[PDB]
Amino acid sequence: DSFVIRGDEVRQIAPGQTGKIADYNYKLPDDFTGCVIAWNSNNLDSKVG
Amino acid sequence: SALGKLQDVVNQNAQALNTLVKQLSSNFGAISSVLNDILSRLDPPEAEV
Repeated sequence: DSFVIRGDEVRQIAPGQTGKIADYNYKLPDDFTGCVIAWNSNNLDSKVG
Repeated sequence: SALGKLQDVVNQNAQALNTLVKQLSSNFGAISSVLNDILSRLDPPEAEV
């Protein structure tokens, strides 16, 4: 799965979390046997204005 | 104190039952002893713990 969120909302993409992006947009299961990968993409995902 | 042994057995059974009932009011290291209160005051992970 691939999506683009902000910095202060990366901690919500984890098993057993709460908020607005982890409860209304995209929620992970309790176990979620896998791995979370994220990195900054300000080089090409933010234009002037 | 005519029926001593029978009364002692009855009292032991009553005390065992009362202790087994009262054991539901101990925290055992938790914040409380009410499952509903725990589920309403804690997040899913801490509530599960």
